[PDB]
Amino acid sequence: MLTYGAPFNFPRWIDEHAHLLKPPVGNRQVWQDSDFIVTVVGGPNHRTDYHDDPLEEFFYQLRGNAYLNLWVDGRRERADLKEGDIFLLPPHVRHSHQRPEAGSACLVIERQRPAGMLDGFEWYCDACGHLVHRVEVQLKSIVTDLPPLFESFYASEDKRRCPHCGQVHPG
Ligand SMILES: [Fe+2]
Ligand SMILES: [Fe+2]
Repeated sequence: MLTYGAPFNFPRWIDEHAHLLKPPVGNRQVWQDSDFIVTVVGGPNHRTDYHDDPLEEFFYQLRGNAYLNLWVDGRRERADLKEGDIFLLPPHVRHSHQRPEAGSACLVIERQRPAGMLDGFEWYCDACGHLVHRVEVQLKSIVTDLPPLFESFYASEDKRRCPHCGQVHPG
């Protein structure tokens, strides 16, 4: 009943999957159908959306440097993930995970969401900090439900107009 297999060497697994840590996919899950969602995140990859995870996220930056853009107490903040850093993110802290370096690798551990507990993705306005857009989605469906929601927000400027000012968010 060792459902997830035997122990194996992690640096070698990361070496073997380094081509998946590059653009365009930029990440690779370790075990399937587990309660703990164990992912290695690579680079270069940049994103303007903020994740609203209903549960905690654990980070261990194994290779290279990266950083999280955070929405903390109404303001934008930057949390560095230098090589060797660990970090535990409380639920619902909006975060945008930036990875400027090729060859970087970050261990990210999350929990499977119970059904009905949805993930949020949001965009904020650079000028007034107001929320511009939010989409919601069940984690188990993201590979095949999120890009069209992103694309729809990205392919058109009405959704990008901040309701408090009018600045069209980028694309
Ligand atoms: Fe996240
Ligand atoms: Fe604004």
